Amino acid sequence: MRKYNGYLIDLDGTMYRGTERIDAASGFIKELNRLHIPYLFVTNNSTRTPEQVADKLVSLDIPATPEQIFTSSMATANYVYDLDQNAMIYFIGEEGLYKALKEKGFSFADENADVVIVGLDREVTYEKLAVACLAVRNGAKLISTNGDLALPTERGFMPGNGAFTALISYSTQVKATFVGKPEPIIMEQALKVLGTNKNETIMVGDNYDTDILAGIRAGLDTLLVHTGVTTVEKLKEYKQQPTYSMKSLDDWKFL
Repeated sequence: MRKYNGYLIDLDGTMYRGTERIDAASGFIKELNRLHIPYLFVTNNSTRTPEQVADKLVSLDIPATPEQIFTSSMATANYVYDLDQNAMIYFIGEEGLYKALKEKGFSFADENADVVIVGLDREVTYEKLAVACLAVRNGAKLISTNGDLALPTERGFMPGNGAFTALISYSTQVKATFVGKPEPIIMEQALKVLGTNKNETIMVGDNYDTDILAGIRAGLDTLLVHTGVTTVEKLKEYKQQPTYSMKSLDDWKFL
């Protein structure tokens, strides 16, 4: 009789920034667990494995298993697989995306690949990018895991996944299909894994532009936390608003 019987919890934005927010997330997730409400965590992150992420969450007293961690690289693999499980894949990426593809049993190829998947690779090279371009010009579909142009690090803002996709897209004059937030594809793929119905599922996050917009676009109800007077006002000016806006996870009632 709950309106919401499945929860997609965002891992990104500033959801877990500082001790108060961590404790709020711990209390919230533990309550979901107590009520036996299924949930999945969703992230664009491509530098950590499901196992690493779950291990970190548990260390923060936020209950999670590796199977509850769902990334944009997993969504990408899964989406492609359902469309053609016999496609030969060329990818640019790291262990996370490689693992997601491995799990789907793909065959891999270079210049005659059927699908080119672009993810972040912090050891990318001219030749790796060139093979992507040649495969696209040989008719490969062009898919990008995420769209981020820059990535904040210790050193500053480094080149992001989306910047590499722009290079390939410009060179080849082919537009990419993007999977990760703020696109809806990641959220449809997450719904598949979570198993609940779209109209009985809610996405919870605290960033609108990148994160909650994905849920909105995917046709899910959304809870945006960590809002204030000014941000609520601002979103009322946009085409789409979150379903609910609150100060804290502590304020959510399990409707």
